[PDB]
Amino acid sequence: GWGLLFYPNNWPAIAAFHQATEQHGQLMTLADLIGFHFVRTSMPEYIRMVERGTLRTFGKDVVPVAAFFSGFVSMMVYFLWWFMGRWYSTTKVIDTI
Amino acid sequence: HGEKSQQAFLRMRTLNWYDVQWSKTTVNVNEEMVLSGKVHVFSAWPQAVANPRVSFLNAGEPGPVLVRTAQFIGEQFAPRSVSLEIGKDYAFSINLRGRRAGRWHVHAQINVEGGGPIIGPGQWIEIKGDMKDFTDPVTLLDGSTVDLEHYGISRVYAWHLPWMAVGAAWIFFWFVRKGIITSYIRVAEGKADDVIGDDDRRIGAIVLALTILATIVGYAVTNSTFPRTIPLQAGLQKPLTPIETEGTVGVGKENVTTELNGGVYKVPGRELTINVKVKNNTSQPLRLGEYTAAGLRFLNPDVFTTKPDFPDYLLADRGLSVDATPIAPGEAKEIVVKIQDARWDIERLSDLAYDTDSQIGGLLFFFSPDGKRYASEIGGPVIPKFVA
Amino acid sequence: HGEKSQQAFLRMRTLNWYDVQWSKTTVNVNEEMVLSGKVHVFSAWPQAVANPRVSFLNAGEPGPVLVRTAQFIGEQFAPRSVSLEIGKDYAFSINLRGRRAGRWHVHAQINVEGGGPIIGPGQWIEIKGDMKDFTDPVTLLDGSTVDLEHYGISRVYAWHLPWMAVGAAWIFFWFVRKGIITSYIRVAEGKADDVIGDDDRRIGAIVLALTILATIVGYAVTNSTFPRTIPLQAGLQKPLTPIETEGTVGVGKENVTTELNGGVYKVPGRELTINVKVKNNTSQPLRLGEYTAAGLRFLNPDVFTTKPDFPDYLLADRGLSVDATPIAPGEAKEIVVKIQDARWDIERLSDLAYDTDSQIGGLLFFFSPDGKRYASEIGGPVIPKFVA
Amino acid sequence: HGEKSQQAFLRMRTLNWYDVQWSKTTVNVNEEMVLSGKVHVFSAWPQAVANPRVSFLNAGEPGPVLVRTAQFIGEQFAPRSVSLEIGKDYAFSINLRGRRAGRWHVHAQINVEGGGPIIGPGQWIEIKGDMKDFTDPVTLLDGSTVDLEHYGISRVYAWHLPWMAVGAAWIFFWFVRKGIITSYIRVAEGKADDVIGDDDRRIGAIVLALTILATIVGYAVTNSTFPRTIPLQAGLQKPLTPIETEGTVGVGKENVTTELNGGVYKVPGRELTINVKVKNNTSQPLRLGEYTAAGLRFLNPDVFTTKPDFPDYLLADRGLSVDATPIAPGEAKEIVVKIQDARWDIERLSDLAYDTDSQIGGLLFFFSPDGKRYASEIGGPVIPKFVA
Ligand SMILES: [Cu+2]
Ligand SMILES: [Cu+2]
Ligand SMILES: [Cu+2]
Repeated sequence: GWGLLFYPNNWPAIAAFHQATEQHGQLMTLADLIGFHFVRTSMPEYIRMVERGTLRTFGKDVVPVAAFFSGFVSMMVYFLWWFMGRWYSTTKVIDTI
Repeated sequence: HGEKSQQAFLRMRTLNWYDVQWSKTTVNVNEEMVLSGKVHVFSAWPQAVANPRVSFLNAGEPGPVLVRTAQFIGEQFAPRSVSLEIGKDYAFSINLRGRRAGRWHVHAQINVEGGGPIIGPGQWIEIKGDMKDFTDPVTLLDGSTVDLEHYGISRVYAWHLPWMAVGAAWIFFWFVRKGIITSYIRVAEGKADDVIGDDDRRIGAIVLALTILATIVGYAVTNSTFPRTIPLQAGLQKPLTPIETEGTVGVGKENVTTELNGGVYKVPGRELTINVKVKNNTSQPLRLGEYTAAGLRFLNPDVFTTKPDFPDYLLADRGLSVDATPIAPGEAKEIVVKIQDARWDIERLSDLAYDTDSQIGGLLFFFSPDGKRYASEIGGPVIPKFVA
Repeated sequence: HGEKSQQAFLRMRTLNWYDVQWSKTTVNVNEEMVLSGKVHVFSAWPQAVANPRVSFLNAGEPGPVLVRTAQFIGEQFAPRSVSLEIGKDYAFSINLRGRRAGRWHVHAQINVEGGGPIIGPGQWIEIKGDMKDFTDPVTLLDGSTVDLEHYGISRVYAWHLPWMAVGAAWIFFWFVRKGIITSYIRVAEGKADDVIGDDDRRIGAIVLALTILATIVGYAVTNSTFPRTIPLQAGLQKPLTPIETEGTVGVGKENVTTELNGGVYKVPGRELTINVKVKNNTSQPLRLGEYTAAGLRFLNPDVFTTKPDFPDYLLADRGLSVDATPIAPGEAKEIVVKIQDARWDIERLSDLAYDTDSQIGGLLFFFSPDGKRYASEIGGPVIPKFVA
Repeated sequence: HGEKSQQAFLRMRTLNWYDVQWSKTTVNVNEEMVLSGKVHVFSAWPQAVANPRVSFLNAGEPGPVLVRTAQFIGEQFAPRSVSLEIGKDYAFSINLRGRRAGRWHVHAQINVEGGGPIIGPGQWIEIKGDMKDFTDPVTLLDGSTVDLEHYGISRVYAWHLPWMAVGAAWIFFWFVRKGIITSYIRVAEGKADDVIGDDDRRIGAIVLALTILATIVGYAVTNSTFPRTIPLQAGLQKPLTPIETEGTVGVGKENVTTELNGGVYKVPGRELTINVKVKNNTSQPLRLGEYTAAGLRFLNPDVFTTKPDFPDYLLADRGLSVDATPIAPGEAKEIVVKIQDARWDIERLSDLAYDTDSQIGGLLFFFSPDGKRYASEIGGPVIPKFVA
């Protein structure tokens, strides 16, 4: 559920910047234009690990596939970090440092 | 600011910046100015720096003191990464709208991929006005106009802050109802079942149901408000169009070819004497008028009688000295070029002796009696002369 | 089958398939047919897809319903991976022998490396006969002929099945001699030495000796039967030879150059209106007759008066509409091209609004009064018009 | 030594070595000789071997029996890695000074990056004298001359050996003062505090202070002795200049083009019969005089009436046989070329049947009546004829 609910609860604050605009010749989102207009010296466009398309992408399954993958990996990460937190809660007293 | 700290040989042998202009040195808020220029890619591109196959044109300002409305490189509007080919010239232009009042040093730069950033000439721009008067009007596909400075922030707050308040209320409710020391003591004595009962589980279930309902309602209302949205647009652009005007490096029958036979630079002096074999494949005698560096200009005072409009910290109007004999057409001549300016030391081009490759690079410009300019690429190893 | 689900902009901007033929639409078992075609590599190759430096020509069938006796791409027999260069044309041919009766959709495809597969036009082929009548005759270097369908399978069975029987006998022998519950109880009470004795170890040693002897004997007999064998042949082939016939993209003085000034596509409509700047570098007036897509064809009914022999699901014989004025030689003209067909929607080219790059690509064909064809590459960004 | 063990198809299809010379076959100690040659990069570069983009020219000797004073490849002095382009010719030269007396096989080689080393022809060189008489004079930037054989070793010893003595003294001091068995027994009984006291800690502190002082003093004295030093110089060199003389592969209107229509090689015979389609784009009739291999030469005895000065183990002065009819200018002719020599078997080029790519490659040289030489590149698949 934690993996699945990430995108639906972020959409209300995200969709407004996903409206389409037409620049000189290209099509842009409002988010891309916000990033372009307000200049970051050390943030070129090529750095962002965003999706760019694949020949194995299918009929509008991107967000659900990402959500399910995130949930499945979150299962294992939760299982590991529960015991990590249990270890960090140790009351063991050692004798020599 | 920041280029001086970069190695001299990497600055000289990656990108040679030439004619660079700032349309306005003083702008108001909401006033536009254009920073244009040209760049040459050095043929002997360093192995340390990655290929310019993936690169991004950028404005080197201390922040969004100017808003970039558009930028063009290689005859193409370039909001994303482009490709620069080795040994070719590309013209660039950037439109900037004044946002924050003050004096700022704004540079031309190109961020190549895992090699990194290359910084060009900069100029001081004075922006006068109030940042509160700044507007960033943007037209959508439906014809509606928004202010990019202020658009969409209220929605972000109205979605984010109430959920933080809800989480704080959840934590506070459980903390006040149960406590920490009391709950710890109850759990420690085997009475952990006394902390949580049926009513607590019912309250949690009701809270989760309300949270899920709120999430679904918010998603549906958001989709109703914005029925048509598109994903983020990303990707490398199509190959660029290089400069093909007469006089640039790599053009037709009339040109100049310069080869570096040898050079010596003083350590820690300000001088650099080089030997240049020049072949003149034009129809008119030429005089060497300029040597181009990482963004520095060393001009021949016999050719550049009046200094041009360039930033003072990069303009050496008397930095280049050669013989006063023009190179006749079709004549191969060996000449001795002396570069002498304090700007060679201030810009830390004299730190070549600290690098792992003691080489120079740049562009040489030759001029005709009628003022036609021919560019050639010079580069190669140099020898440090240690002096005390 | 499967291309519709692929992104429109990647299909349009990777490989442009043109004249593609199927020599026979109905074949018998053991009957050969040839699927030929030509492909153009889009100059603005997407960054998402890897370079076509490593690629493999393939037949998109639902299985070995047809047996590929040979295939040729770039004037070379191509059983292994080849190299395709950006912006070049390559002709391909595939020979297929009927194996399984039925109706099958057989496509031309090219699998590029870590970009992936690109699927071209397909056609329905009817194979009539019995699969039991299929033969795959192959001649060896010694002149002996084998049936590739049936060769070598008996040896595989005769080596694999007896060893599985031996392993099952080993497990069954130990299970019956010792058991599981009894052995567990014996080991659990410290009597693990009662389970295994000297006779058991002797039996194991004899079995291992016999197994080693059988392996050595089998290896020796196999080497005697086949004294001369070669390793598997693998590796990239030599560079291919592109098409250099008159009228293709990238050929001599007479050609057409088309640049996309701008385009609009309806969402979720079936239309696409584009603006094309056309430069005619031929000696005769030309009329635009076809626009080429991911495998779709949008034909001008004024040029293509009679529809050609193409698969129905990709042929829009009335999909292209332009002005009826020929473009005079040496004349640069801006024209408005309308693409309108339900096939644009069925093939999910209208899903361009879902992609992260709203661009089109393909080939435009221009025709002379005498029917000579000139190809040009068109591509660039387009704007979605949202309608309800 | 070592090339025979390398696969034949990789040796043939990577680098084709031609005219290679050794200025002296017998040198004294401190006597210089020049090993020169030319190399061709095969157009169909194998996928197994990495690109020659990063490569280093080297001398294949059994050690520093000869000292390399200089080496040049592609018209450039090449102490570091260079770049070789596919399908181009590069001339190389290496200067070697005699160091160790004896007979040594010295080869031309090029180490390409993660593909690996490619070994060219070698020759036996006799070095006469005493290694104690060897000198390696080197001039510094300050004009001082040093002997590179002996320079700087005394400083290395004087810094390294005393510190090893100090460490040994430290270990010995603690071992004698405390011991191992006694210290173990003391620690084991809870008396670990008896082993180390205040005086021991004071001694350790004094030793550490003295060590730090010695390190600082050594650093300061070293900086005083050598006030001006530079970092190690590394990096890829600028692009090389290929050979552009008449007659080499890839030059102007007059040339030869050879295509391999088919070839057969005996297994385990010494023969190789190939079919060559030859197009003569020169103005004079040509006769095929030589086939070039991984470093082997198969000469036509009708063209090479007298054998040249080449190493005996690579020179087949009678290995090539063809028809005695010259190929007229502008004439396309199919010829049958027979290669027959025991050197084909000794150099393990007959092991082509063990490779995963049964292909040949190399250079064919054609000669005019006046002796002008034209080179063409031949290569392609061959068929093994298994014989008993
Ligand atoms: Cu600055
Ligand atoms: Cu299909
Ligand atoms: Cu050897």
